[PDB]
Parts: sequence; structure tokens; C-alpha cells
Amino acid sequence: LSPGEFKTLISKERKSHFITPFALVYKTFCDLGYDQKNSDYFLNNPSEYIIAMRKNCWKEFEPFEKEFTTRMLSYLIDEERIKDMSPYDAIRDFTMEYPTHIYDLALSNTQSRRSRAGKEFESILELLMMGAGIPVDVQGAIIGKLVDLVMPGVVQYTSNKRNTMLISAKTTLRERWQEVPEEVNRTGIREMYLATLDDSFSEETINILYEANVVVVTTVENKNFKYKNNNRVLTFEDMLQSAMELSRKWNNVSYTDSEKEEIQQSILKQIEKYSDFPYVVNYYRNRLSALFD
Amino acid sequence: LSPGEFKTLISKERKSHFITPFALVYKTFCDLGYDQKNSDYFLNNPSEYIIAMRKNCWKEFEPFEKEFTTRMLSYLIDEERIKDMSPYDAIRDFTMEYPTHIYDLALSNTQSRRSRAGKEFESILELLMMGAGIPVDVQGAIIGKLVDLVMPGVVQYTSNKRNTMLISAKTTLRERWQEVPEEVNRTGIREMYLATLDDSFSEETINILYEANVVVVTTVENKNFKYKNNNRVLTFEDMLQSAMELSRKWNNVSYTDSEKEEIQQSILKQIEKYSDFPYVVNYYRNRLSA
DNA sequence: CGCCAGGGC
DNA sequence: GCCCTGGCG
Repeated sequence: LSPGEFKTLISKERKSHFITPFALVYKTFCDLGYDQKNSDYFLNNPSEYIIAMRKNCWKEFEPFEKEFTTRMLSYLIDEERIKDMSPYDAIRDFTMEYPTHIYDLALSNTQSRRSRAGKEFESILELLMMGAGIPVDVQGAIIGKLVDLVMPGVVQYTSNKRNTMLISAKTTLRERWQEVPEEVNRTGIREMYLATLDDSFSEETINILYEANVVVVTTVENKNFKYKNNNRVLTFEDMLQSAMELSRKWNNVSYTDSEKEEIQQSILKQIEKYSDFPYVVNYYRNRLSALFD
Repeated sequence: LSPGEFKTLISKERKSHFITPFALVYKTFCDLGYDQKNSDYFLNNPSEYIIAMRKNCWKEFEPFEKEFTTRMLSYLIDEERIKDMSPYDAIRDFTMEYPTHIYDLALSNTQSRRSRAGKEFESILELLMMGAGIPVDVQGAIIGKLVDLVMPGVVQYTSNKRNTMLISAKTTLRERWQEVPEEVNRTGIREMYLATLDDSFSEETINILYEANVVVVTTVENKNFKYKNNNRVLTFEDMLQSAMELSRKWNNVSYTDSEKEEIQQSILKQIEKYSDFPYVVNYYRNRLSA
């Protein structure tokens, strides 16, 4: 009933009532039929896939968040307080009595939305690479924690970063793009792709990132609308082509017995992470099977 | 009516109803009585000053924010929609009818608080240096934009980065500390101070910052409470002593013809910016007459 | 353009 | 430990 206890309640209810960002992305991926599309589809249509995935995730989330918000706000309506108030004075009281509650709820909502938007964007990209058939290790499933996807895998990367691809994602950049050169420079990363839906980043940012060997990747629509001229801004289609070309380099490479068991271990860990997601397990198990192929 | 007409209203109403972060910090600086403290107070007790400033700025805003929201929400109340509704039913209606309007207002508020919190933290630090009598340029009153304070000034820094100090500030770090090595490395900065009140940053972060020549500075309270043994964490007290030592090297310097002209121009800009603030203006006038 | 009185995941 | 369905200053 206090602003404090209401936070704990919002917390408890959120966790109960919302599936994980990745579970939502996976649900949506299968619902939109992407789980039956061949790898060429993802290779050829990554920008449209991303936007459709984004659109549907939000379409499903937003009526649900609205009702969760309405419901939260209802664990604090006080029928006994508001006995003989007029409807106007009733609403008046509400806007006066529970400012920290209302605000804390909306605060918890935005903080969830921010965390989830990033996590779902990463998950969307992750499934994109999987759908494309491209060997990746997912950061949060197995190099700074800022990298989301390591192609073909951390084991191979750790051995030698040649012919690899590292992809990070930020739905919008603000000044937070500055984090990426920091991480690139901290670990000696050769280059990083920085996937974004941001329509507003500047040329000065692009050039600083360029100097730091961070490549911005966005949708064709965003690129053609806002960065048409600009060969420093890539599309997801460019990226996916690059990833596809580099993945042919990992195709029938023979690992030493030692690296092979490390790759297996890494894949096994990720299958574990993605235990409840047949499409992803299947994706990893093909990679596992590829080592004995 | 529409959120697009209510968010345009939220912004109109905020601009109209709240004084700027600096002005709040300045009001607070002077209310606490800091405009009467000698330079040695600021030099010797920077953490006490910062803590007390942060304490009170919040108090002289927290109640106020609370009421601003209430006023804003009263513009959603539709007398004709709700007349003859049960009061409880009018509340259910309200919590079902405008919860975007309600989110949009609390979102705008937190976005205000975050922005104001950093800008007030910078302002608190800037008046700490002014209070201490230390020559600084205030980056946003005329080196990355991330740097708030350049001691003794950007003209001299540009002449030679030796004997200078750059201070940046983040109320909390999260992963955003990563911006600072980026900025240090991008411009060849020797070292930067990162002022923070964050009590939760890890050893890894401290070590990464350290390698990057970013010096983390926090209150003596936070240091002794969270980082007591770690000598890579400085206190504002350590920082102020360092700023003080460097400032001497500048006060019996003699500039050439051309540099003094850039400097007074730099100051000129900052007297213009803080025109409406006597204590700060006083600060720059003395600087200008040398 | 930077801030993050910043909780969620 | 990173996210920023992120507007404000």
C-alpha cells in the first residue's frame, strides 16, 4: 500500500505475468511463420524480418502492458476512502493521494520496456542469424558483454579472430554508442557491427565510430531515408551477406580434437540456455552434428 | 486532448513551471550559505558539501514534482464523461482510459529527473570548484562534451595539456562509464576525473577505468563505506587537493598577448552565460582582471 | 548531444 | 552487468 510495497508488488506481478523477452520473441518468430522459412529468406529479407518482428512483439506486448498497468493501479483504489466523493473529487483524490505509486509504476514500466526492448532486439537478431543458418554464439547463453553475437563462436574467436564477426545491438544510440569503441579498444576487437534502429544519429558519430572500426548497421528503410548517400552506414542485408560469406569459411574446417570438444561444450551450454525452444535447439544440434559430419 | 497534444502540453507546462537545474543548484548553494564560505571550506570538505547539496536540491524539488504531476493529470479529468459515474467507477474509467497519458507524464518526469540529476550534479561540482577559487572553464558555457570542467581553462589546455585537469561526472555509472575511456582515448586526454556517487561499481570497472586513465572520484563516505582499501578510488577531497596544487602553477604564470585575449574571450562567454548569477559572475570577473 | 534521482532483466 | 519502446535539459 506504501509506494515501497507497491514496487515489490509491481515486481512480483510483472515476473509472474510476462514471459521472458526471448520467449516473447520466439513465440512471435513461430507465430509469424519464420520458423519455416529457409535460410535464403533471412539472408535476403533481414530488414523486413526485423521490422515485422518488432511490430508484432509490440502489438502483442502493448495491450498486455496497458492492462497490467490498469491492474496495478487498481491495487490502490480505496473504495472505503472514496465513499461519498463525486466522480470528479474521486479522480481528484486519486491524482493527489498516490503520486509516488503511479510514478513508480510508470517508472517500473519504462525500465522494463528499456531492458526488454534491448533484449528483444538482440533476440530478434539472434534468431535472424539462426534462421540464416549462420554459426553464432550468443553472449547471454554460452569479448565484452556488449557483444551479442560471435560468428562462428567464442571458441574459434578465442583461438583467432580472423574470419569472425562480432555484432552488438542498441535499439537507439544517444551517446551510448560511445560504449562500443570503448569495448572494441579494450579487447583489440578488429571491428564490430553495431545494429540499430536509430534514425537520428549524426555524421560526426558515424565518423567517430568509423575511426574506431565500428560499423553501423540499420534497416534499408532507415538507411535509404536518413543515410542514403552514406557508405559508412550499412544495412542488415549487407551485414547478413558479409556473415554468410564468412560462414562459408567455417563450413568444413577440421578442428583439433581439443577445440572440437570445446566447441561442443559451448554449443551444449547454449542448447541448455535454449532448452525450451525447439527451433533453437535444432539449430544448435545441427552445429553439433556438423562436427561429426 | 490527444497525448500528442498532452505531451506538447507537458513540455509547455514544465518549461513554464520549473527553474533550470543550475538555477536550482545556485539557489540551493546560496540557501545552504555556501556563498559565504571561504575557499578553504570547499577545498577541505568537498564530500560534505556535495552530500548536503544533493540532499537539499532534492528536497526543494521532490515536493514540487509531486504537485506538478497532479496538476497535469487534472487536465485528463473529463467532467462530462464521469458525471453520474460511481466515484470508484470514475477511477476505474480514469485508470483504464488514459493510462498512456499517465505513463507519458511519469515517463516525462523520470526523463526530467535523470537529465536534471546529472546536470545538477555537474552544477554542484562546478560551484565546488568556484567556491574553492579554482580556475575552471565550464564546458557548456562557451575535449569531449562529456568533460564538464577544464582546469584552468580550454585555452590553456589547448596550449598544452600539462598541468591541467579534466573532470567529468556521472551520478551513477551502470555500464555508462564505458563512455569515458572512449572520450579519453578519442582526444588523447592524459587522464580524466570521473566524479560519481555510485556505490555499486565493481572492481573490474575500477580496473578497466584505471587502465584507461579515468580516475574515479567519489565521496569519502562512499569510499570508506564501499572501497576503503582500493587506492584507485579517490575522494573528492583527494581531487580538490590535486586541483588546488595545479591551480597554483597557473596563478603566478604570465600569459602572452594572444593567449590572454583568448582567455578573456573564453571567460567573456561564461560571464554572458551566468549573467543572472552574482556569485558565479563575481567568480569570472576576478579571473578577468588578472 | 549528453544525462541517467536507474529499475528491469 | 547491460539494456535504453528514451524524453528531458
